[PDB]
Amino acid sequence: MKLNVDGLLVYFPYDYIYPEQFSYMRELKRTLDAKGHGVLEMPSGTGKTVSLLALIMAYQRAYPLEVTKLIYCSRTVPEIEKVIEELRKLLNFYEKQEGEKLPFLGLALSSRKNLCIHPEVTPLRFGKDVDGKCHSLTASYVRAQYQHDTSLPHCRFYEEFDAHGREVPLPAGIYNLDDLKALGRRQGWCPYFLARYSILHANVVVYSYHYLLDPKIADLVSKELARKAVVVFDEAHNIDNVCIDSMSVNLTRRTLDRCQGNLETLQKTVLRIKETDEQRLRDEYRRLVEGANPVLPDEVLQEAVPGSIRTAEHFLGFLRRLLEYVKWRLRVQHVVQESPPAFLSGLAQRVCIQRKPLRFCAERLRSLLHTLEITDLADFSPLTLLANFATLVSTYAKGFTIIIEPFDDRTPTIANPILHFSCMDASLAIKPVFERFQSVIITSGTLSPLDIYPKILDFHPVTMATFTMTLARVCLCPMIIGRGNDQVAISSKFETREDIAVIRNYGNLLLEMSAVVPDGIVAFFTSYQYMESTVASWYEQGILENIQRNKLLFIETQDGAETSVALEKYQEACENGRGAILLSVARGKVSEGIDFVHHYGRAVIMFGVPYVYTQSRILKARLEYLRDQFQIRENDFLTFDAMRHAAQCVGRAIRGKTDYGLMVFADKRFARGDKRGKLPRWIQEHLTDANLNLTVDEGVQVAKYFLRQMAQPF
Amino acid sequence: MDDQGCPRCKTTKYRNPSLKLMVNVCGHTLCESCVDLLFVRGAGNCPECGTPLRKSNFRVQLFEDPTVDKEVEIRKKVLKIYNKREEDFPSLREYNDFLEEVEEIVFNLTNNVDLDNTKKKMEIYQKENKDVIQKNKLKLTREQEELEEALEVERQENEQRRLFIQKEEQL
Ligand code: SF4
Ligand SMILES: [Zn+2]
Ligand SMILES: [Zn+2]
Repeated sequence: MKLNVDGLLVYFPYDYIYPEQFSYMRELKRTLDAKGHGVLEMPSGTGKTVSLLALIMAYQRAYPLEVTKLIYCSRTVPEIEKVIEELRKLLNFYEKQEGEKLPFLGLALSSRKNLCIHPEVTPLRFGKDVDGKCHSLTASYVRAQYQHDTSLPHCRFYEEFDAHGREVPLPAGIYNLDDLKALGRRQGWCPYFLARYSILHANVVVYSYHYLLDPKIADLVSKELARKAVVVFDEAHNIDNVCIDSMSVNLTRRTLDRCQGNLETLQKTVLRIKETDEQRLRDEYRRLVEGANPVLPDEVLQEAVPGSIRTAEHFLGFLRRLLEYVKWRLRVQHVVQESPPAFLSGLAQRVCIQRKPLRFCAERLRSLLHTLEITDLADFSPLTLLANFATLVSTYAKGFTIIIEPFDDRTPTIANPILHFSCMDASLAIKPVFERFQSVIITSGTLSPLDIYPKILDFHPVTMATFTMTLARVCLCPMIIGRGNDQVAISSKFETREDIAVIRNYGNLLLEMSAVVPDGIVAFFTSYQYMESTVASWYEQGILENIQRNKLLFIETQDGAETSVALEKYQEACENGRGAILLSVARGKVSEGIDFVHHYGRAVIMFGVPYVYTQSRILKARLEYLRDQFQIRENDFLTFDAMRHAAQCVGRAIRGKTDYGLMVFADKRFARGDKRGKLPRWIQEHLTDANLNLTVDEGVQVAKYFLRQMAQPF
Repeated sequence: MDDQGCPRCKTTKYRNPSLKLMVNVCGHTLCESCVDLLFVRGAGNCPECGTPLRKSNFRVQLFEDPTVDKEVEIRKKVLKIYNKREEDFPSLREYNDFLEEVEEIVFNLTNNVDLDNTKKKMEIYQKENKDVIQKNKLKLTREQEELEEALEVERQENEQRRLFIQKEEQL
């Protein structure tokens, strides 16, 4: 299937493409031709990946100099595996068409914990542990000692990789993570480091955001080599939250105590090093005078001089002083306090800690800790986190804020206070990506309206188009139910949350919808506490028992183990005729991680508009700062955060292969024009005024009829 | 307040944390209920060490770590010296070399004998006070004044923003 696109001719593996695919390809080609960053939305969970990859490959063939390589990022490794599968299929199709191999390379990066071949680190699954063990095995000290070949466990894979892969790079091919593990085992090399080196000469590289956003690890692999590369973020509508998380650092009392203990161990190790080997490790002082990774981005990062901290004892005392200041500032009991610049000024005044020497604290920590030949960085990780916070605060506070919480939420009195350093704008941390890369395409599904995104992230978009899925059959028939059998408002307001009548309306709607809907249904609440209250009310009444009789019921919990077990049983229930009703939370990690396909989550129920609690002070900074700068109304941003989350958690049923399914929102709030307007275009256009505010019974009847229509073949 | 207790009367440190450390030439975790016990007999003598004190050598401080208490007080005293701004020296190394010597002096004073430090500090007193030390006292006073002025300007702007949006709504 060769498509005569306006720009050029583009190959395509599958037989047919919908008109929305034509629109997507033409708009994407327009953006690439303009060579300017832009954002676009496409409904389908699958199909967008293949269309995007095919268009990018064709554009690379036409103008190889224009685009150096493609950097395609996905939320999670299980998801990016499907992307690499799609890319492998496309490459096989193109190779068959051409009749011969071409110099094209495509690979996926992942954590050493996810992929590795060392038996010692294999049993351990905790990421910091894998990082520390690998650092110990690959340490420059361990490398030098391996040169001596003394009796000590040395990781042969990295040494063999240094010997061979340095000389010879991999010719070409596509390697999934699992297949790359096998390749590393066969060749006695690192599946991780081999891909890391291939990044220098790779046409396509795929990895999650935390490999491309956080300055600590993103920069090293996203160096200026890709000066003009097509960087693409997929389903990255929750990009602001992750970009903020890449900067926010949380300091707790337990973490601070662990830091103090680690610092004591550091002092003891320094004394032992002084008595054992002093001159050779002191040479570090000379190289320092000449002049865990830094959190400072490219331009913000500075390397002039370490500062007043030039020796191990001096640096240790500096960390002692800063840790004492943080300890006392956290121990203070008072209302939540915000102080972005005042915190730095008060630190400098109270404990005599100048911001310039504080700036290089984390970098000097890395160097000095390397000198100590520590067993691993896992033990001292809390100290490195505190150092990253210490350097960040002295680095900048213009678009940041230090929040102190002597008392935690959900606890009238708790002896574990927490100090947050949550950011307020993601533009600060995502600026390097936009500036360095010629164009970035934020391709997303279920995207809340694009107009806000340029305001939140400071960039000038080239194209702003919303693509609506078009099929010969109406795959999706969304509806909103606001009126119950009692013709009573069913809004899940904070003041209306306690309403037993509203809870009863929700329970009856779920009962009837489970009675009619086929096997497999997922209901998303607004919070764990609200979900528990509704479940308890239904349990006190007889509605819950009737729901249990009609279909099996499963519930989500904060604990990941129970969540995984419940979802595993839910899948089997969906396969069998019992069916299942999975209650979950919109913010729950399960909602974002899981993907619902044919005969999975057939009818997506949304109980109440997803709104975060109006007491969490972090969102207060994040929101009022957005009001002050970029001029976004607080209510506007709050409703945007609700609609984007709802679209995220309700857009799964249309994953791909044209699998029918209905999305019912049991809240009259969605019927409001603002919510409908902010809803994604593809869902909204299907939505109509006739079914906008159906009663519970009317919604059930129309759902039954729509399921009848979708049951029959094409 | 996290300290287990005074070397002698570790009681108050358990009942209430209101007591704050008292700095002395000895460098000690002294506590007010124990300061009264020192005043009654000796009147300015460390109980165990017996170090003489002119006038009780007592000043309030707030950190559970006695080493941090001594280090912070010594740094407070030292900052009065070597306060010249960085830009005064064009040499790249000299920017932080003198700070290295300053912190070395602080660590020296914390534990080792301070006689050499005092003699050196006399030498720096004579040579630098002639011109530079008083000049940088003036400049640091100017920057303290202007930082307090700038914070009051920030808070005037925030009060005006609050009250003007309130008057927008009511109008
Ligand atoms: S050096 Fe390679 S094989 Fe050895 S632990 Fe690290 S990633 Fe695994
Ligand atoms: Zn006492
Ligand atoms: Zn004493």
